[PDB]
Formats: sequence, structure tokens, C-alpha cells
Amino acid sequence: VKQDMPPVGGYGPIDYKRNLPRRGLSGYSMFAVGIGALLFGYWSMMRWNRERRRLQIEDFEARIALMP
Amino acid sequence: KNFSLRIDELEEMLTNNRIWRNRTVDIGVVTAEDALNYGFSGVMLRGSGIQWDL
Repeated sequence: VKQDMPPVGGYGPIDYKRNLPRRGLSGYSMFAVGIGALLFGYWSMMRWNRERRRLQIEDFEARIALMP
Repeated sequence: KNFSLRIDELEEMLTNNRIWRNRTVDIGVVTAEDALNYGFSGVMLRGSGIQWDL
């Protein structure tokens, strides 16, 4: 017998495609969810700032009543 | 098999990478007459114009 290195009856194929998934969101959906979380942060920001101004006015009234 | 996957991952990393494309857009213009008279060969001729492969 002979003992070279042949391929055994043929081998499987190997791909040659530029395999790209291009996944992720679109323009509109990513854009809208970013602006939506932005507006959520704005609303909570507005609420905290106006309640904070209430308390800071109370601090002003403390210094007024303390002064003379 | 492993190398087909790794060259796909290289094309994932670079190759539609924004800033590497922005680095290389329109640098190295080659006229086909300049490609012939200046004696460029191979991947230059493959990459600009002539359908020439040995």
C-alpha cells in the first residue's frame, strides 16, 4: 500500500461571504427613544427645581426673621 | 474555517469604520496612463482601472 496525504473522499466547503448582521435600531426609533428619555429627564428636573426653590425661599425667610 | 470567521471579524472592526474611512477617501489618485507609464503593477493596477491579472 501507499501512505501519502490525500483528502478523504472530499471535504466540506468553507464560506466566502462578507457576513454582516447590521443589527441595532433604525434612525427613527433610536432618535425617538433618546429624545423621550431626554424629555423625561426634563420633566423630573423641572419638578425638583421648583420644589427646591420653595425650600430656598424658606431659607430666605429664616434669614429675614433672624436679622434685627 | 476559523480564518473566514476572523476576516469577517476584521471587517467588523475596521472597514465601514468611520474615522479610518475619513482618513482615507481621496488620497493617491492614479491616472491609468500614469499607471502604465509609471510601471505600477499588481494591486495598484488591480485597484485603479485595468482588468489585468497574470
